[PDB]
Amino acid sequence: ANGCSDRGCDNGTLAMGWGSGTADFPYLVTPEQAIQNEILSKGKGLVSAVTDNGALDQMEQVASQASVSIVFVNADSGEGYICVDGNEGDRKNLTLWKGGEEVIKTVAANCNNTIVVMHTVGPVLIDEWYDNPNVTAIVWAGLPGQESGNSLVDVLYGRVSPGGKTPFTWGKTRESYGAPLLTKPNNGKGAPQDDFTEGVFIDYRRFDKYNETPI
Amino acid sequence: LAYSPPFYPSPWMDGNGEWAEAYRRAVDFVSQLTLAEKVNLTTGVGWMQEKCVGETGSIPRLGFRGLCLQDSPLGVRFADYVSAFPAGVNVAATWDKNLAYLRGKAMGEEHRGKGVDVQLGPVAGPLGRHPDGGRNWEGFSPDPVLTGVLMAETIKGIQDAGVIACAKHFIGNEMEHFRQASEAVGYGFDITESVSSNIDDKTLHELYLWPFADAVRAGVGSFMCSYNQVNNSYSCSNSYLLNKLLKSELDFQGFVVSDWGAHHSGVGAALAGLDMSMPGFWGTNLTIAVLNGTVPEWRVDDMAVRIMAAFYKVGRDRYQVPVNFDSWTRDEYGYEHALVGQNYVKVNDKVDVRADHADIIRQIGSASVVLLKNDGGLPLTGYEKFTGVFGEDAGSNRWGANGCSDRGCDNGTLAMGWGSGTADFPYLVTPEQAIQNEILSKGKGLVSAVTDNGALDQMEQVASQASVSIVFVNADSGEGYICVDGNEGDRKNLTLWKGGEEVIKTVAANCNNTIVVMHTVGPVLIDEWYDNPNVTAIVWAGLPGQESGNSLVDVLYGRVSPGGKTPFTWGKTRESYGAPLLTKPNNGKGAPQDDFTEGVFIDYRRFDKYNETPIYEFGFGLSYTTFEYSDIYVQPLNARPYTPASGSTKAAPTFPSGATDGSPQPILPAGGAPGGNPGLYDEMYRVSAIITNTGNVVGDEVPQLYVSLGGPDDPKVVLRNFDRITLHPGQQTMWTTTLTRRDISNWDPASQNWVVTKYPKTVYIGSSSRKLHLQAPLPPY
Amino acid sequence: LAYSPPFYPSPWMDGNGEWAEAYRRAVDFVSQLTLAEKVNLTTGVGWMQEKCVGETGSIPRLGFRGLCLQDSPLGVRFADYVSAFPAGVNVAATWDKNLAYLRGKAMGEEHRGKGVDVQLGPVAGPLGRHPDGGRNWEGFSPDPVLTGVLMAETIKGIQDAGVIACAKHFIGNEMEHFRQASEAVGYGFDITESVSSNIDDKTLHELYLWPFADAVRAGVGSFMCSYNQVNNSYSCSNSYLLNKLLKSELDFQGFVVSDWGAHHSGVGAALAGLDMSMPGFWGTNLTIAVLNGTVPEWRVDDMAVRIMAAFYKVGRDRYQVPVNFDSWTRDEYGYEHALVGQNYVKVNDKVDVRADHADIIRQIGSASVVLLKNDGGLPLTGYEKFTGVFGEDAGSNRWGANGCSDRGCDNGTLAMGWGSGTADFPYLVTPEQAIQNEILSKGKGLVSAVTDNGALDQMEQVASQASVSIVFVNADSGEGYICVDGNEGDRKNLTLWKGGEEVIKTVAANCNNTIVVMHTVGPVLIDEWYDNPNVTAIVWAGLPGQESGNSLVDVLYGRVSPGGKTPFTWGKTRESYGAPLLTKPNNGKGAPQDDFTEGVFIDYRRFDKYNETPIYEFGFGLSYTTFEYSDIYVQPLNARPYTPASGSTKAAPTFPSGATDGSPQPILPAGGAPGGNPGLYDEMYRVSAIITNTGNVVGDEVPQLYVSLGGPDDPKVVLRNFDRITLHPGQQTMWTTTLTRRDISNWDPASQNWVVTKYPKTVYIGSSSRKLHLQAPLPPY
Ligand SMILES: OC[C@H]1NC[C@H](O)[C@@H](O)[C@@H]1O
Ligand SMILES: OC[C@H]1NC[C@H](O)[C@@H](O)[C@@H]1O
Ligand SMILES: [Mg+2]
Ligand SMILES: [Mg+2]
Ligand SMILES: [Mg+2]
Ligand SMILES: [Mg+2]
Ligand SMILES: [Mg+2]
Repeated sequence: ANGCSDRGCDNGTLAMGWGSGTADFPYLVTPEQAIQNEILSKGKGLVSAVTDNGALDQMEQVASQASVSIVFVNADSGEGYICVDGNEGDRKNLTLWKGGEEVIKTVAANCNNTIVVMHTVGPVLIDEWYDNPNVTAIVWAGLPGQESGNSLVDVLYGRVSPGGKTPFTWGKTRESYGAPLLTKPNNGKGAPQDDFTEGVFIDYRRFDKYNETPI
Repeated sequence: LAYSPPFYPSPWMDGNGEWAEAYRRAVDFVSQLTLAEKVNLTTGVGWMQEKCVGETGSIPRLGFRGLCLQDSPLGVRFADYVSAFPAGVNVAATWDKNLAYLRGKAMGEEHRGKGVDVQLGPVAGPLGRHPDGGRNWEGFSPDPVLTGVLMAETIKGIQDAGVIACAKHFIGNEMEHFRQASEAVGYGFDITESVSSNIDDKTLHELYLWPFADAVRAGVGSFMCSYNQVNNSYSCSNSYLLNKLLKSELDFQGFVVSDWGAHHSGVGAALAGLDMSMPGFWGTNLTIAVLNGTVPEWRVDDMAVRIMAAFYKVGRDRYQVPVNFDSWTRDEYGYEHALVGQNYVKVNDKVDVRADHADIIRQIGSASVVLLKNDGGLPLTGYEKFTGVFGEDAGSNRWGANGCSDRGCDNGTLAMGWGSGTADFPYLVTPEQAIQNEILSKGKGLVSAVTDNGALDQMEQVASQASVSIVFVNADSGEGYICVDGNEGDRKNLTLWKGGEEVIKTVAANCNNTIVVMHTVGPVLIDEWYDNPNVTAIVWAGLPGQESGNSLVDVLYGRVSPGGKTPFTWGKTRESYGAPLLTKPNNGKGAPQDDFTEGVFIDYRRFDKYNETPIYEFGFGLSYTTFEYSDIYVQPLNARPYTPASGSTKAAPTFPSGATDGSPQPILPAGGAPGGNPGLYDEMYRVSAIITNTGNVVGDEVPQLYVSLGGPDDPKVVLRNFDRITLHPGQQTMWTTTLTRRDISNWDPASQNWVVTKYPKTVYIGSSSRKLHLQAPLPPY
Repeated sequence: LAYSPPFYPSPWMDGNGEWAEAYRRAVDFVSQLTLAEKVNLTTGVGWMQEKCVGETGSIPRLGFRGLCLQDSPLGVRFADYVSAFPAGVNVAATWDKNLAYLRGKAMGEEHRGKGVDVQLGPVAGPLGRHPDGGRNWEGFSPDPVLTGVLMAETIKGIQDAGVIACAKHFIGNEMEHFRQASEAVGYGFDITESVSSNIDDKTLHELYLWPFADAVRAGVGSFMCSYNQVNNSYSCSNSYLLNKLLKSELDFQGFVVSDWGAHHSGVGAALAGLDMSMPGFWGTNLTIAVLNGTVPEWRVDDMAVRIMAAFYKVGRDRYQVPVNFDSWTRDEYGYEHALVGQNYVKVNDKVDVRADHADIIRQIGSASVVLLKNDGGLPLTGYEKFTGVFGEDAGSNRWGANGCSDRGCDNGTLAMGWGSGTADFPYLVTPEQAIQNEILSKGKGLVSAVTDNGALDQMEQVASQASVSIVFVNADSGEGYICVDGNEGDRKNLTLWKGGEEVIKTVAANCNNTIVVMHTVGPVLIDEWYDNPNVTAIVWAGLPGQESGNSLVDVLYGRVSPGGKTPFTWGKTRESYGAPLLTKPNNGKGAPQDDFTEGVFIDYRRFDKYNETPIYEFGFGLSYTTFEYSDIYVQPLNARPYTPASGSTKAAPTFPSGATDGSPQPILPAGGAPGGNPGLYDEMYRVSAIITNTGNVVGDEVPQLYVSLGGPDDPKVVLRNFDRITLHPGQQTMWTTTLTRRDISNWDPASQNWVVTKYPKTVYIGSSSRKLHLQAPLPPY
């Protein structure tokens, strides 16, 4: 759980971003673990976890047999002194990491009761899959800390009704958000200038002003 | 070239004793059949042509469907909503007859619930000649008695549940190399024939054949003849093997089925003792050979009656339901060809047969853990401040528990070997999972799992902070048609997989309270770390099936005192075991020759003979309590003198010299009933000793009785009986068993019988093959 | 369902004209044989039983060994000390009859030197219906004329070298998906029969059959019938296909062999036109069928004499030497079973047959380069200050040039596709190697090679500093028994492999003089980068064989001006091509149905019909110089009127309704001679034009003659002729060809003959399918 210094990787379940804004896990309950504990303490149905986003064949064959498919995807970011996968602190895009989008599409193509769980540091572009009819539910779970799997299953299995609201907008495009990120110097060797030209119009204020409909 | 003499005619059933009812009904059935219908029972339908791994032809005129033959020895293969049981080697490590029986019953239940008629197991061949033999883990133990006893219990469990068991593989299939020429060609070898296991008559009787005798006497319905040759005759057309040893001496009443595509002499195989050809030409030729008198009618009558006797013996007439799953797809529906066009039919009903079988699987898991070392490491409490979990073998198969087909990989925790001897997991509880649950339900200390064997920096980091480090390592193997990491079924070495030894050393250098759990199919060379003072405990846990993690923690955290004993030897070197694997053909393009020159001296017998000291001897295991042995007592029973069997068989009924002879035949001196001349099972001595729990916790001991037969060529000791016994602190018990005539005899090739030699015999009772606490002479009479 | 009518009896040889001497000698030989000896010629000895990919039985009484049949279309497969030639698709890109011929001769020389009797090639099926068909690269072009001409030249080359050639696969094997049931099952599909290519009579005649007619007429000794069905009858037992189309209409005189395990109705296949069964179990069944009269004597006789006729036609009697290599091992010696014991025999002589064939392989490599774009990028000088080389496709196969079995991987530079259509490299010169050699022998500027497609930082690093950046990308495919990266033979998409597109974009972002080199088995979608202004040149180089890097740099550095033309279309989308690949069974468990509904409208014909603009049109390619077309002229030749063939065969000699009829048969009106009614090849018009090099360097131009047949359902244009012509600066030539009656005809199903329709025809001469510079009417007469 603490195998990457300052959490500077995206290995396994994402429960914390990277950099100084971190702490060590005393332990980390994964979704895999909590879901298996749930099943095996109740109906004791079948349960298998394919946790390699490259094993698409296995996902097809397990998903075809499933009453329900619970898909996990993430996107990470952190402090600028750490770079992961070409993300220099800031995110180089709003894609799901490690081919998460392909995981969703594969599973959804084989199971008409697919649940998508998103552990992301912020919004990702979901236009391509959110309206898939085979995706019967979608949750965002963020960075839940040490109890991730347990906190999640409490909701998924109905002990707690979900009552969170997204504290940022989910847009169709990166352009929807305006405010492009300055990634190349614009004042020679001197201080770059990030001009806050949009004023108070960030996030939903921007969407509202340009009458753009969020997802 | 070593030679297999002919033996004809192929003996017909007696249907005496426990087989009488079944024979009577088989006869009434076969009497009604055409020749074509009888032949159908003997003929497989074709590879993947129906639902089961093999099916016979049907008899629709009588509303009799073809038999369903399905793998495996540890579960229902190629099926959904089934359980994954511990491997046979785990069963051997329990030394527990009752558990073996109950595992059989539960497996039988699952097969029955799916519509299976024949479960293709259990396994006593391979026995375990080679520590690196790929399929040993499917069986039990290199020891013939341990294997034979648990084989028998397993069979009774399966058949009591209403399914035909199939003792396999008969015989001499002690390695995967060169088992089948086509397979060896796939590996770049140029041979046209399977290897020949060259086994002398004495060695056969006293080692490899022994557990099959137990199988026969346990009432097993079928046998499977092996892919390899024995003395340069393929098992499945080896008249000496099948007609003499199996069907005369051991008086087997059931049917012999071929291994799948096991080469045989077609119609000649039938005359040599084969009853059923799998998987499926033989149909037509058998019909023709009967019609022209090449095969006599009584032979085919006998083939059909054996098959149907097996069917009735286990109550298939009562317990049969439609085959409700498909081996070759998990789809619910599928197209099938019809007389006109096609139909779209139900092919999988997804019938859940698991019942409560997770309990017996957890229990056998716990009972099969062997405590090899404990200098104050175990048990744990669950209140440890910081628990470190280490090794890929702790973690998940990232492709899903069934993500490797036929389990043909070593991803995550190893709970099952590869090949036909498999079943799909309904789920898999990993050690990582079970250990975290244990901590988080108790003291809730720190716990971290580093499950990448390359992440050595992290293991140091974590181990150096841990109150306890629990390290997981494995070694895998399986059937020859699958190669993993250059292990062509057979293991290419006795090393821990994936740098496991490095994981152990790294962790132990950083944590002075290191616990090592080995999930191995067999022995590995541990000389370099077992004696590390920082390794405070070592367990072997084998291949535990679906409840691996849970079964383990029950032992590690002290709910169950470990009571398993190692069913094979842990030597210092590969050379210690002798019997090197033949991995290069030695007969040009012909059948390689694997000569069994060591005789009966495999595993512990070899170590004892050559005075090599094991790291951990056969039969060794520790407990969380202590036991004391006292007061051995030997009572001679004055059994009746042995009488060689004599007289005649009946004439062959209807419902190569001698092959068509249906006249009465002479009984062999060592035959005369299923399992051999009944005088062999006469009790000669009663032997007693007192076992006392001298420790502070309830625990199981496995007392062991060994015999020294006393000759220059005899092993110093051979196991002859054992039991598993629960004792409360301070409680004592008298362990009483008997030695049969067979138990104290040697095979005499000249007289073709078991003899009690004039060499003085000693009996020993102890806690392992080397810890022989008690002894007494066996006084002759 | 689509249906294939019966056509019986199976036509027997005429041995007229060019075949008379071969027929005479075959008769003399077959006259001497027993029936068993005749059947031996027709029967393969079994998979991997002897030395060659296939062998017939022998006739030792006359010292006649079994024939040796050996892959591949581009070299001697499974052999040492041989050359690896460029693939067929490269030959197609040359548009060079002469080069096609010389490649045939060289391959033929090599086969000959090894003792091969039959080279299993070349390929005109797959023709190329699907851009994603896995085996298209083994053939030539989706265009029937281009393929037919070069097919014929290749055949003449092989056979002129004293080896029998084999036109395959006949017919309709346009994809790998579902070609064989067992293979489909291996991929997890549930079917029991091969896909059926459903092709109407007109489409067959005007598209798929056409090149095969060319092969017949070129004197090809053998045909191989395909795995798939045609109109729901397997090619190898399809009487319409073999008896009617091949052996009557096209009057083929040679022998038909099956693809390896290509399914047929056993003895009924022989009646349907099959002559030879590979690889092998029908020998005794054919013998019996002849004895009981189900197969006439004249049929088995005709089978034997066709095989021997092919043998004598290419002069096997003069050129045969013992088979001096082994397909299944590189060992010098090996064991063989004998009447008793074994013989140790020589199995490989390591006969070096490469001669000087590296020269032609280099030359064809260079001639098959197609320059698709050039805005001042090429040629290079070798005096560039800094050359960057980018992409794994520039580098070495790290497992060795032959490190992937049957080239079944995409390691390093792609010079050959995968499957049976392969041969071993004696060496492989990579682009990395050749470019460094070029720089270091000339200007000795800087040069670096980043051959890891994941190393994007380094590519940016180096590309930023480069004078020129040379980027290498590939896309691979092959035979269906091999899957690479989810491509089950056929390509799962038309993307560049291993992120080639990202390499291109990364490099072009940092270097404004980026050259892209594509080694692809067929088209890929390049819409996103081809028009990038930083990409100053684009070349397709295909699968160049052993001299890849050398042949390439010869062009890039201006020693050879590129003159290749793309032999297929480069479209904007996959949908552009129509004819989507069937990758999902559509007839339940039965034969999938592949309907060729687009008719003759494949590749450029489709694009033309829908008025869709390709990125690069069929027949397009640039030069380092410019060419000018002028002054077309059409000369009517006033040919004799077309006469339907009439009269009757002779009766079948000896040495299903109609299947046993040996009586004189009527000649089909479109038959009469090998390749069709001779009147079909009468010259109708002579068409000529002046070509001039108007630039500053020597170059090759490929002028092309297209015809508009003028009907409402005719393609706007079809290729009818072409040549490759070297012109120095300011050099002119008169290019003159003739149009045959076939060239201006349509197939008429009602009359079963080629007809010249009344619609006005127009002839075009141009530099591509879309660059039709000159045109003229074809005056009716
Ligand atoms: O899968 C059927 C059969 N195949 C071959 C194996 O040797 C045998 O154990 C198994 O039962
Ligand atoms: O290798 C033999 C044979 N196998 C099957 C292929 O389709 C054919 O092209 C090849 O010649
Ligand atoms: Mg089926
Ligand atoms: Mg008997
Ligand atoms: Mg050979
Ligand atoms: Mg003719
Ligand atoms: Mg197709």
